[PDB]
Amino acid sequence: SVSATRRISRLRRHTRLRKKLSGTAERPRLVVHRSARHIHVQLVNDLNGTTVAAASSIEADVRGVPGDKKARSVRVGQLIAERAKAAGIDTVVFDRGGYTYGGRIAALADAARENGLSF
Amino acid sequence: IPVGPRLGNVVVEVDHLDKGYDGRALIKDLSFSLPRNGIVGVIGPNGVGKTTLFKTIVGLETPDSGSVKVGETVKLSYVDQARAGIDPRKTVWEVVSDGLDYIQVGQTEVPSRAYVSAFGFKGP
Amino acid sequence: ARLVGVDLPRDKRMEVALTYIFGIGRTRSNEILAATGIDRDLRTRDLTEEQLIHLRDYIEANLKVEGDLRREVQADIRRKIEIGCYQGLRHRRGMPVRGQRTKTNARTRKGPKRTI
Amino acid sequence: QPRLKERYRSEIRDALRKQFGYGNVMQIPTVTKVVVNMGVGEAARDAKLINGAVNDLALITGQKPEVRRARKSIAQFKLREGMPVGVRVTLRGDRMWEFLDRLTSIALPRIRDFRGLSPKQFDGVGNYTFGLAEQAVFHEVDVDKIDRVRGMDINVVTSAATDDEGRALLRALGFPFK
Amino acid sequence: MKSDIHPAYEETTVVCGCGNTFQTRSTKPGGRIVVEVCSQCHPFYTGGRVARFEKRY
RNA sequence: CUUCACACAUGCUACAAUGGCCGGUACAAAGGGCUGCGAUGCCGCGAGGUUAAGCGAAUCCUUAAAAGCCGGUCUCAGUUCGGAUCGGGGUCUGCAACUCGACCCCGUGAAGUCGGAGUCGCUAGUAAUCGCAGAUCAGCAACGCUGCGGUGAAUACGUUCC
RNA sequence: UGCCUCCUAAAAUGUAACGGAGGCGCCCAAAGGUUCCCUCAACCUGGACGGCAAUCAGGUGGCGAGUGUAAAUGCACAAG
Ligand SMILES: Nc1ncnc2c1ncn2[C@@H]1O[C@H](COP(=O)(O)OP(=O)(O)O)[C@@H](O)[C@H]1O
Ligand SMILES: [Mg+2]
Ligand SMILES: [Mg+2]
Ligand SMILES: [Mg+2]
Ligand SMILES: [Mg+2]
Ligand SMILES: [Mg+2]
Ligand SMILES: [Mg+2]
Ligand SMILES: [Mg+2]
Ligand SMILES: [Mg+2]
Ligand SMILES: [Mg+2]
Ligand SMILES: [Mg+2]
Ligand SMILES: [Mg+2]
Ligand SMILES: [Mg+2]
Ligand SMILES: [Mg+2]
Ligand SMILES: [Zn+2]
Repeated sequence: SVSATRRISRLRRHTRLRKKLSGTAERPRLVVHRSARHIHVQLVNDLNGTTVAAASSIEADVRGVPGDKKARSVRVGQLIAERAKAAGIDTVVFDRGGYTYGGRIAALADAARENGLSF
Repeated sequence: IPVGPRLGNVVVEVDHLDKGYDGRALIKDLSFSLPRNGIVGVIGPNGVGKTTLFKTIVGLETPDSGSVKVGETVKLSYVDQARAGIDPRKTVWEVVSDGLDYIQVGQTEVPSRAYVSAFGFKGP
Repeated sequence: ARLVGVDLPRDKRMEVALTYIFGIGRTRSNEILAATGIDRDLRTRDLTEEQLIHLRDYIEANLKVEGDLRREVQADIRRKIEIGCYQGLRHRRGMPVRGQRTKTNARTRKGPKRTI
Repeated sequence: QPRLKERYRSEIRDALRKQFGYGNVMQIPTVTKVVVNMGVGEAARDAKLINGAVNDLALITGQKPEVRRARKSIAQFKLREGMPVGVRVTLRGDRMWEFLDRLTSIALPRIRDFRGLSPKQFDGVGNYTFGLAEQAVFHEVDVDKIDRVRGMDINVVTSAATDDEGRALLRALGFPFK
Repeated sequence: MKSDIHPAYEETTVVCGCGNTFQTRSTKPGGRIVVEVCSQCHPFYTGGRVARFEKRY
């Protein structure tokens, strides 16, 4: 199989970078989840497991943005940047999610550094 | 020197060879044939056309007029004046070999470090 | 030029070049070059693709060449051994079959000298 | 658009729903890769496979191969670890369909005294593997500009679950069996 | 790595002595690969001692 | 009496270009022949099969001598050298060819690239090479032996040495 | 005869004998630093030369492989 290979291989890449990157209450952790159609993102606070802010491409604001999938990654990257600042967050650590930094995720990350977050 | 296979009655035949690079002509109308079981010496001053005579025989040049003819039996071995095969930033072992243990020296397999230590390069 | 799976050697006269096929010698190669009109004194480098079709089918209708000839020679030897005839016992031991002399010769069915 | 690929999804793809009773079109088998390697064991001596075993599989299959190294040392085979002993090329996608056409149409009946391929060479899941003779059959290499002759062996890897499910697939593509 | 290390692989026309011909993509220069036997003009793609005593007598 | 882990001896054919093969064309001597020698004619790729002229033979048959000569091709190769071994299909003689015959046709194409210590023959129509015939004999293991002619050399200072 | 690991050593540490077994007087310019990526051995089935075992392909396999070097403690999250 290849669909069962890809889940096991990316949650092993996700555990490898998780040993050294955890994220706390004053510096939360921006966790991306990249599918073929959308991307989801949330700030997780790994001391009691509590998401403080979240944004996704499946809601109505990101769905009506013209262009490719990188431009919808920029739009969801601007949403969780302006939702982190409504909860008192201005510095986070960036969780790759097991993926490769580049493409849609680096377009999410660079669109969140322009709008306030300082990673 | 390792011995090779059986050598025929026709070793190298040269019939009316002409060779040059420019208006200066080096070899002009030469006819000879290399014998079987002998030592042949090539004599001449510098810059006169002796390494070009080998490089038409080994197949790295092209004659102007006339042909070079070898024969079906001859396996050719060619040491060179310029030492072009040996590269400086590679050790004396792994130029003879290529990281391999055993090499071919003509239908036999001697070990490579046993081969270079037969050429004086012994130990470290 | 491949003819039946034999890959004829270049610069060789067609009288003799066809004899490198396992199954054709000098007399049978004289009738390959008779029923197809190709002359005897022609080199094999000048062999036309229109010519080579004419003698890749006269052989397959009238001759017996590689593969299905060499599997007839080794099968007739195979017939003699398990039926237990005299030549079959004589093939299993490497001694000559056609009533030859085995006292001072037959160094072809046998090897070189063993020298006890 | 290669002709063997379009012939696959025109009548081969539909015929396997009749010979085997599948309930879904995703279950229909499909060849996924064709792996070719020389396996040059006479490279632990003489170190000459770059000129001879790489320049020919590049011409046969289309892309340059990978040199494979030995995993463990064997004293009886005159071999080390990390020594070049094998040369592999993997064919995917549209160059797979062009190689499987060019193998079965014009190549494979150039084997000297050819009589077929055996249909018992499945591994148990549906993956066929045969072997060839030398640097003959493929026209893209020539017999005059080469070193010593050397053969290969060719895997064909399908998505079929069992043996005869892959036998019916390769009979339709054009492998001669007996 | 799928750039200027792989050899030339361009479209190619193959003809046979029988008359069958088709078009694929190969490495032969000029697109002029010419066969003398193909998948339709080859055999296998299209097809005792007692009896010899009677033939003698 | 013909066996075969081996060993010696006498020969034959070779290892090629002073040669191989293909086509054309000259020149012998001595012998043998009625339970035979088969001219000619036809049949067979060939061994041979059949018909039958002539002849106890300076008559008829054996009888095409081969090297040689002229021309063509092969171009130094384990080969268009070499023809061993083996597979198939045949002819002949003979009650009968398995052990164990010769010959023919096709296919197969082994060793061998001039031979270690040693050793052999030959002084002229000789050696070296090429054929042909006879005796025994139904046939034949005829490359042996006894003969026959063709082409045809090189050296002999000398008696120191074996 | 100094150093390093185990057992003796009696479930912290330490503990003698001319008690029981073994290593060291180096090696590596990458076998260091960092960033990313991968899972091994063995067994079974299929495959030109190719054999028990070279390279290929597919199943099975949670540590039995591996660690420059002795042993113990570690290491599959890998320190492989
Ligand atoms: N590639 C080249 N192009 C032009 N001239 C050349 C080249 N190589 C050599 N030559 C000339 O050939 C002449 C003879 O060289 P040669 O005598 O063969 O060298 P060697 O002395 O090594 O034998 C030299 O004078 C040189 O100038
Ligand atoms: Mg010089
Ligand atoms: Mg006797
Ligand atoms: Mg001959
Ligand atoms: Mg006639
Ligand atoms: Mg002549
Ligand atoms: Mg030999
Ligand atoms: Mg010779
Ligand atoms: Mg006298
Ligand atoms: Mg007689
Ligand atoms: Mg304690
Ligand atoms: Mg205690
Ligand atoms: Mg490093
Ligand atoms: Mg590591
Ligand atoms: Zn055809």
